[PDB]
Parts: sequence; structure tokens; C-alpha cells
Amino acid sequence: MSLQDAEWYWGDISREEVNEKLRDTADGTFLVRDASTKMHGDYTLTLRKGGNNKLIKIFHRDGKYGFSDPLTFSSVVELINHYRNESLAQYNPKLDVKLLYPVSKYQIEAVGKKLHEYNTQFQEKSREYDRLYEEYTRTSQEIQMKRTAIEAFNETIKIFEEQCQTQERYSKEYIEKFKREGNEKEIQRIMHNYDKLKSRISEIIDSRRRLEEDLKKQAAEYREIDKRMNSIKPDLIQLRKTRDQYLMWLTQKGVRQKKLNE
Amino acid sequence: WGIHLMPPRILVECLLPNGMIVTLECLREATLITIKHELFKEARKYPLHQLLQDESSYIFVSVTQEAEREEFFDETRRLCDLRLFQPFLKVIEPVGNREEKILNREIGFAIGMPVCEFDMVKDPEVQDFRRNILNVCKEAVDLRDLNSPHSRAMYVYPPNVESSPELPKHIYNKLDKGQIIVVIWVIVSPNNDKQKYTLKINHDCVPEQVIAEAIRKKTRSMLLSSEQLKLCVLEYQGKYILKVCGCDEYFLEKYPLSQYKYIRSCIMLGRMPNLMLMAKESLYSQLPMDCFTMPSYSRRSTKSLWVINSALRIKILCATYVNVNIRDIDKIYVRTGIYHGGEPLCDNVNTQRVPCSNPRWNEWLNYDIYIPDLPRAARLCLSICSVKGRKEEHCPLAWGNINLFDYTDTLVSGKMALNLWPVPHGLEDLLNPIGVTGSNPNKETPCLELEFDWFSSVVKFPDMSVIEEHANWSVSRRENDKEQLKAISTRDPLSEITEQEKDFLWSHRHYCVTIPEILPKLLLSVKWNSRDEVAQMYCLVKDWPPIKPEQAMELLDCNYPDPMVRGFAVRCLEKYLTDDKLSQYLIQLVQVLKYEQYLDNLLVRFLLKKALTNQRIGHFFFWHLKSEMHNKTVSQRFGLLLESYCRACGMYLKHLNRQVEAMEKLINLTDILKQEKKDETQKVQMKFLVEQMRRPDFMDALQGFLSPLNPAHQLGNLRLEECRIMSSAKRPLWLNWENPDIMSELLFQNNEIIFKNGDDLRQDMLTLQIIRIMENIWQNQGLDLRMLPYGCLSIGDCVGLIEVVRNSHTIMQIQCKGGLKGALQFNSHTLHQWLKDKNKGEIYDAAIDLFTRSCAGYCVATFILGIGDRHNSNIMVKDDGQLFHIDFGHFLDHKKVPFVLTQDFLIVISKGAQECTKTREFERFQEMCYKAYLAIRQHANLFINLFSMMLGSGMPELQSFDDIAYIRKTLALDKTEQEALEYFMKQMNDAR
Repeated sequence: MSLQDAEWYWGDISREEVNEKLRDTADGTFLVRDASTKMHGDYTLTLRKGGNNKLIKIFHRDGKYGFSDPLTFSSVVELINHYRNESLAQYNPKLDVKLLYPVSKYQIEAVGKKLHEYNTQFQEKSREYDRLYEEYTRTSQEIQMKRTAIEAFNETIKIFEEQCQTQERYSKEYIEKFKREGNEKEIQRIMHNYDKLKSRISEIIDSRRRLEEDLKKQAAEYREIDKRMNSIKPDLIQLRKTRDQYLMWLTQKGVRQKKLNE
Repeated sequence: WGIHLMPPRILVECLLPNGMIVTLECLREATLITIKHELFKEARKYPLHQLLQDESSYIFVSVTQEAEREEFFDETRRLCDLRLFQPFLKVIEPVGNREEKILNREIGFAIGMPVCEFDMVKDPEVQDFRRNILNVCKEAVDLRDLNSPHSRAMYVYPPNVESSPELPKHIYNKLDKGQIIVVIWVIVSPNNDKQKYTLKINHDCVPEQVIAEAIRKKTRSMLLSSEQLKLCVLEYQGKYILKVCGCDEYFLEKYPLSQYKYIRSCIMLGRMPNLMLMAKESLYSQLPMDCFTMPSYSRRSTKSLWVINSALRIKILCATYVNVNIRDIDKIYVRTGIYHGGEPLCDNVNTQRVPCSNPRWNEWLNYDIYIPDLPRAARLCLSICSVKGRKEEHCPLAWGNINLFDYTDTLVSGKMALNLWPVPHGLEDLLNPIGVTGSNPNKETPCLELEFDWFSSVVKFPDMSVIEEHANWSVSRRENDKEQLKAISTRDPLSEITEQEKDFLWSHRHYCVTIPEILPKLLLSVKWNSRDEVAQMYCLVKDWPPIKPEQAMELLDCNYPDPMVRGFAVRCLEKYLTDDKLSQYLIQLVQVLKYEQYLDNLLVRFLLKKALTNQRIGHFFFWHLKSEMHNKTVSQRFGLLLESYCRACGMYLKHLNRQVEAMEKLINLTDILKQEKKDETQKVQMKFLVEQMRRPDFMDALQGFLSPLNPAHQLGNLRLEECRIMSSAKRPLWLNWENPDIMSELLFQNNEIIFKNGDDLRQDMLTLQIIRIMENIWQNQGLDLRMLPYGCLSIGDCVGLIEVVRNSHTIMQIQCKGGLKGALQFNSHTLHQWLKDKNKGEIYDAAIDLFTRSCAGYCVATFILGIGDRHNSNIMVKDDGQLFHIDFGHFLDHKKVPFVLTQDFLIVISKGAQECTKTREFERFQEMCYKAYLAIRQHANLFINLFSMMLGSGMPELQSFDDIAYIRKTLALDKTEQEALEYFMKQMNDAR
């Protein structure tokens, strides 16, 4: 019945920490804090509505509480119970929502031992992910530079293929003139040079292929590194959530231990 | 390619306009005029030579390592400088204006990407930007040529002045009855020996009056008529200007001499101003003409949003390259939200959950928002998320944001493909509403397909004419209060505004105008998801009283996206923000460009104009943009903006290229050591290092260029013997140049810079900016806590320059100069003995004073900002006695801080005593800290604004506004000044 026992009153936790307790939650989820001013008697109700976290000041004036100048509640508990059963539109028609969902506040050497294990697990899986992320970006750098190098090959090959078509054009009428003059030597000179051109171009397309194959295999490793990072990200938040409540649980009876545990 | 240096001689294959190809051996250093000429001499040995024209008819084309088909119009360039992908040259006939193409190549080198890649962009907004922004270029170039040459000298060498002439009394009190003694120099011989002329002058003399005294003192014995003397003064005033000895700073404008930063520092540091007399025609002689040629690309039924009687609706179709382990995570789904800045205008809606192997939704999503209620800056923020459980746990895979209105005011319609972005490192939130709007250009990225409703025609946002009508239509439908308004006005930008306070502010929105700085709190009280309230707010903003720049800058962060708010903020800057404070906040003003919805906006046109009319800020405008061009999320916006700058900045592009080229051969050189040649130790790195720096092409590139840390510093020849690679961090380079100034001996002859590569540097720029800020306000409030905000510049991805301070040591190095006392323990008194040895006599009490004051300042700054990891190798002290910190890798205590103060400092503060903390010297040191700490609290707003403008930067220390909460705790802003002192005092005593 007392405020100190209510599930939805959290004492002097921070504004930043109710932001984390209300993110992506439903309309009507609510907590009550001690005001950020941490002055006696004042509290702040925070409820979610429209994807935002609304801050309602709970005023205190001579042993009674309320949101406005008609303070008509002897306790903060009955103030919250009234609007747990009536819509806040009764106070502000814009806030057509009632306090639907209270955020409840619960859900020695051996816990120090278990905190140490989960922390060890968390830390080395944090190094697991920090390693893939540098390999993910190191692989990303090498890919986009291999991609531009392939577009460089494309441009050189385009420039050389037009060199073949200008050779086959401006040479046709001269080859045809040479052959009926019986000048095989002048024709061989044109073919000697044409064949050298045709040999270098094929050397370049082979170098393009070898890079296309080197890229396609590296772009697959890139996707696979993304796969297993996405598999670690959720397990990593889980491991973090347990150590946080273990460290808080141990803070209630063993501050001296955490001071030396890690 | 993959070739660091070309061999001495190479065989380049030349493709001729006939069919022939010629393998031509040619020297690495050979120029294209040489190559072409010798080619067409060799071409005679091959068939079909008849068809070739004279070599004057042709030029070379080839492909670069950047994949560009470059026309080598500038044939004076060297074969090894071409960045060729392969050694070949295609002979072709030139087409297109030569000057545009030669310029585009040097612009592409400066900004780091081929300009032609902009020509090939589908987006109409990209082509509209680079076309329409050319007017800002023309009017900036026209402006700087009005009153040539003087106007052009003011552009390249702008006065380096404080914001106001009035000296703080702390500084004025050092003057000799309001006067300052200065020495003026003249180079009087061809061999260049110099003559002195010492003057004593009123501190507020303008440079022309200083010239008049110099000529008066020189002619005192010439028995000149009062009229003939004035003819000499008039002559010298109109024929000479004053220069700072040792650097390229000139006194070209009639500011009082005491507000030129160089001389207000001489007054502060009690130094002797050394000025060189210089013929102003010799200065104008070193300012070659430049012109802004208009580029080639500067050439060549609807209904209203408030008549769509329906709710918002968007369709999620499917996604492609999603990378999830089908057997590790259960399903995936698309999260969405309609946002106005960081505030969601309505609750978020998700698609159904679908198997990983089939990202198929084909869902229309319905949003709790009436379309006419959409604010102009509204935007769609989405992400693909994964789910696994056994609690239920979510985490995002990729994200993407979309502006519901494009730059032409029209509402998006029809299908749309959106390539998503990788989730930023260390972000668990499902959506990223502070990231940029745009599609990922990279290939094989997860592409999410959407569809928007089509209302039978194109929909446009209503004209302001219609909005003020609806405002008048909707509006038709005291002492304790003004204390409330003044109280809410006082609170900081990130204070908690309750719902009661919000609609109280809105209820009194017309009485808020009397207190104009209340605007940010009032704007956050508006129901942005209501056409009605927004319409009325536009009317207030239209006639809102301007506010100081440091409060307008708040309205440019990510919480204020509305283009009317931001337009008002920009108009405050372009009317009140001095070029001094603009230059000081430029880092934040360049960052908040990221928050801008569209390419063409009032802020970028403001920053560009001031950058093309003041080359001091235009220099850092370039490097702040260039340093970030690797990031693909902003690569395009900053790229086009850099193009417009380099296309109009004038002859300074030539000097920026020398800097970029020098920094390139420093990152390439340092990469070879830090990444490839990791097997070798320092001594073998040294002999390796010098051989690289012996090369002519390296020496030519690393000598004779302007310092990026301060372009007024010329970097001449290298002192190879003094250069070295340091044994710390990621093995940074210590570089030393000669100062080629005619009078370098009067400032410094050695210019030393540290070049570091491997760790992020824009944490340091911010904290060093902050440190300079809080130093400036201590001085103006009577606290002479001398800080040392040494220069630091991020020039690329985790690479940058650091100004090293002369005659300084880490306290670790100083402990190693002394002896041991305790068992395997350095003597704590070593530091004090070292200051005594280097400050013998009457200058002893000064050094202990400077140490105590500088120490006090850095203790307060580090505690407030949460700089952890403070140890003996990142704490430094000068022979002067001044103390300063280095390496600000962290802040906001980014560890998954105490009030630092060691015994070694206490024994210096207490002049060696044994009862250190009980001495009168220590109680004086505590007073300094308590005063300094309180002074920051009463300026906390602009510090929080400086951090909140950097949220989109990508610095992991501050990814969300919650990260800025650390500074609200250290400053205890939700408490009273008397509770803050006790908190700070306790944090100090709790360390004792």
C-alpha cells in the first residue's frame, strides 16, 4: 500500500534509464521516479504514448499530490491507482490513455563466482564481435577497391576494342590495295601489328576475369562475416543483461567483492 | 596497377588513330610532350603512317587507377604522376574546352574523386545543386575582386583578430599605462640584414598609426615642416603594410593593434611584438590573378497536401541481400516509424514476422497520422530486424531513412527501391533516425522495396501564403507566469520539459516573444503532428526577435529539422556570427550539414559564401569536408560541396593540392610501416625511413608547402636528421621543417608536426576546441588558468596532424631524469626539483604559479568532460612550468572519472612542503578549481550545444543525446550552484 512497496516506483533512477525501460514498448507503460531535482516530496510520472515518453510532474503541497492546482490525492499511490483505472483524458483530453502497464521492479560468494563467469563470457564474446567488425570493414575496403579496378579494366578494354575496329576499318582498303599489287610484305606488317594488338587485349580480359573471380569469392566471405556478426549481436546483448543484474544483485551485499573481482 | 613506384624505364603501348599500336620505351620522369613527340617519331617505322596528322592535332587518353577515362590536355605532366591503371596511351583528337578539363583534373585530385562521376548521377537534386549553387560562387568571387588588389589580399590573408576591441582588464593591466612596446624591422640590404626600430605606442593604435610613428622616429632629426612630415606619413601609410615576423600574417585592416590575436598574445604572454615593414606592392605581387570560369554544366497540374482526406499508408514489398543465418535466428521483420527530427510523430508499426529465406511482406502499413498533419520535415525511418528467443530479443540488421517530401516540396508516390546501410558499431536501437537520408550506393547491399500512395496527381506542400491563412483560421477557433517563462528560459538545452510546462509555453506563445531565447523550448512544445499548431508556429517564427549565434546554433542540431526554424537560425548566424567565432565553431557547423534534408539549403550556402570570401575558414572548410570523403553516407554531399569550393576558391587550389599530395605520400609511407612492414623493429625502420625521404620525388613533395594546421606557417626543407618515428601509440611520425621566413629567427626556425595514423582524431579536435573555449572564458572572468590547446587536424580516416609544443616533456620522462627513493619507486619530488633546476631564482615563484594555475584548469576540464586514462605519459609540462594533457582518445568516460591529482603535483603546488594539503598554497589551488568549475557551469548551454551538434558525427563516445548526460552530471545542472560546489568539492576531497 505504501509507495516504497509499489512495483512501479523506482526511486532515484535516471531519466536516461527509464528511456531504456520504455523503448519500443506499448502505450500506457509507466514508471514513477524521484524528480531529477532529487528534492524531497517531488516525483515525476513517465508514461509512453504515441511512441514517445511523456513526463508528468507530480506536485506536492501539504501532504497531498496531483498534476494541477487542485491537488486531490492524499498519496502518490492512490493518484496512480486512480489513473490506472481511469483515462488521463480526465486530466488532459490529449492524453486519452490510462496507466495500463506498470514496469515492475523485479523479474553471496556464489553470485560473485557467477558474476565473474558471465562477465568473462561477455568480455570474450565482446572481443569476438570486435574482431569480426574489423575484418568486416577490412574486407569491405578491399572489395570496393577491387570493384573500381574492375571498372578500370572495363574502360581499358573498351578503349582497346575500338582500337581493333579502327584497325579493321582503315586497314581494309589498304590491305585490299596491297594484295592486288602483290605486296605480301606490307600486308604481313599490318597483320603482325594487328595480331600484337589482339594478343594484348586478350591478356587484359584474362586479368579482368582473374579479378572478377577473386572478387566474387571475397564478396561471399563478406556476406558470411555479416551472417555470423548478426548471430553474435543478439547473444551479446543477452550476456550483457545478465551481468548487469548480477552486478546490481551483488552490489546489495558485496561492494568489497566487485572492488576486487574484476 | 598495384605499383608503388614505376621502374626507371617502362614500355608504354601507344594506340594510334590509325590501327597501329607502338610499344615505346620511355623514362619514368618523361613528360607527355616528350612521349608524344618521340612516339610520332617512332610511328614512322609502322604501317599506315600516311593517315597520321601532325602530333599537334592529337592528345593522349588513358584510364586512371580511379577508373577515369582522362584526357591528358596538360601535356606538361609527368608519366609517373598520371595515376595510370595500365601503361598505355590512346592517341585521339582533343574535343572540349581545354581549361575546364585541366581544371577538373586538379579539382578531382583535391577532393579525391573524379568530377565526371557527378555528371553521371541520375538524381535531379544532384544536378540542381551543382547548377544552382554556382551563384554563391560568382557573388563571392565578384565580391573579392571589388577593390582589387586590396580586396584580394583581404581574402587570402584575412586579419586574425579577436571578436571585440575592448581588452579584458586582466590583459589591459599588463600594459605600460595603456601602451605597448613593439620593434619594427626593415630589410635594408641585398644580403638581407635587418634594421630595428622600437616604438612605444597606445595599445589601440591601428597599423597605419604604427607606420606613422615609425616614420616619425626615423625623421626626428630631419627638421621637416609639419606638412612635409605628413607627406612622409601619407606616403608610407599608402606604400607599406606590417607583417608578423616568421609567418604569413599581415595587418591589412584598421583594427586596433591590441585585438590582432598575435599581439593580444604578446600582451598576455608579456612578449615583444616583432613586425616586419613590407612594401604592399610586394605583397600584392605574390597574389596572382585568378578567375571563376562558369563550368560547362551551368547550361541547358498539381494539388495540395491539405486536401488529401486520408491517413498515411506505406507498403513494404520485399528485401534482397539480407545476411542472416537461417538456422540461428528465427524470423526477420521490417520496423518503421514516421519521424520529425528525433521525435516520432506517431507510434511505430512493424510488418509481420517472416522466415529468413523469404523476405516477403507485401504489406500496407497504416500510421496514426492524418496526411495533412504531416510536417514538411517529416521522414520515414525503417530497418530490417532479427528476432531470437527461448526472453525475446531483437537487434537490427540494416537501416535506411527517407524524406517524405523531396527538395521540390512534392510528396513521394509510387514504388521505391532503397538500398540499406550497415548498422553503426555499438548501436542496439532498432531504428537510426539521426542517420542520413539516402540509399546505399554500394552493390550487393540489402535492398528494401517500398510503395507510396498515388493520389491521382503529384502532391505539393502548401505555399506559405495558404499556411498563414489556416493559422488565422485556427486561432479564431501574469507575474508568476513571467517568472515561469524566465525560469524555463534559463534551463539548459537538454533539460526535462514536462507536459504541464510544454502546453504552458504553448499557451503563452505570444508572450514568449518578449524573451526571445525561449524559442528552443517553445519549438519543442509544438504538436508537430498537427497541421494547426505548426501553422501558428510558422507565424511566430516569421517575426521572431533574433537571438545570439551560440543559441541559434542549437536550432541547427537534429532536434530542429523544420526548414523555417533552420532558416531563422541561419539568418541569425549570417547577421551576428563573426568570422572569428564562425572559424571557431566551424567543426560543428560542418557536421550539422549532415542533418540537412536536402543538398540546397540556407546553411550550406551560408558556409560556402563565407568560405569563398575568407580563405582562413575556407582552408578548414576544405579539410573538414575532405577528411570525411571516405564515408559513403556523406561522400556525395560533401563531394559536390567540395567541387563548388575548389571551382571558385581561386589560386589556393594549387596550394591545397600540394598539401593533399604531401599528406598522401605521408599516409602511403606510414601505411607501408604500420600495416605491411610490421616484422621489423625501430632501428631498421629508421634506416628504411630515411631512404624513402631521400628520394627526389618525395623531397619535392614534402618540402615547400603550407602547413595544414595553420596555412600561415610555411613548411620549407625537411630536417631529415631531426625526423624520426616515435615509440608510442601506433608509431607516429615526428617531422621537422625549416621555417623559410625571411625573419624566422624571431618566431621559430624549427616547425615540428606529429603525423599519426590508425586511431580516430576528431575526439581530440573537439576536446581541444572545448579546452580553448573554457580557457577563453576563464581569462575574461579574471582566472589566468593558462591552457594549451595545441593544434590538431583530422585529415582522413583515422589520420591527422598534431602540433607538438617545443621544450615540453611528459612527467614520466621527468621522473626518469631523477632518482629512486622508495623501493623500486621514482622520487615524488623529482618533478619539483626539475622545475627548480630550470627556473632558478626569482623566476621560481612564477613557474610554480604557472604550474598551479595550468594544473587547476586541466583538472577541472578533465573531470567535467570525463577524460579518463590520465597517466604519466599523457601528462606533459614545459620548461616554462605550464602543464597540459595530450591524447584525448576518450571522453564522457567511455568505458564499459575521479578528480585526478597526484602527489608529484601537490609537492610542486606546495613548493616542496611535507604537509602538502594543509599548506596555504594548496588552499589557493582549490580556490582556483572551485572558481573555474563554477564558471563552466554558467556557460554550460554552449558546451552542451557543441556536443549535441556532433551527434551524427560517428564518434562512438556520443551516439545519442543520452551520452551527453555525462556532462549534465559532472556539472550537476539539475541542482543548485551550492549543490554543484559541494558535489565538485566532494569529488575533489574524495580523491584525497
